[PDB]
Amino acid sequence: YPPDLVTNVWYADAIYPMYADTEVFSNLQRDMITCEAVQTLVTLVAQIS
Amino acid sequence: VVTTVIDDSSYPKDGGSVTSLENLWDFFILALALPLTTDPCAPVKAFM
Repeated sequence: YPPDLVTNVWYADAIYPMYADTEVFSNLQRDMITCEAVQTLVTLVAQIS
Repeated sequence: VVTTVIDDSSYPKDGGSVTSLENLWDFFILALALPLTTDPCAPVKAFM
């Protein structure tokens, strides 16, 4: 380990820059739109089949 | 209409260190000015 390793300081220092993630929400909205597409597709198919 | 406030950065970085003598100096100065702060919740902040 680092000879002067303080877990609280090192982790906190790495975490502050590390904590900048928002990709999940955007991906969720895309998946949500994909799910609406799936349902809409089935409904159109139902009209035709 | 007037509020006295203190930057958290005035407090020791990363909350300070029990082993840090420089942090000890920051703590002493902070303790001295903590009563000075007009902030009502300032006691809570110094305690934290």
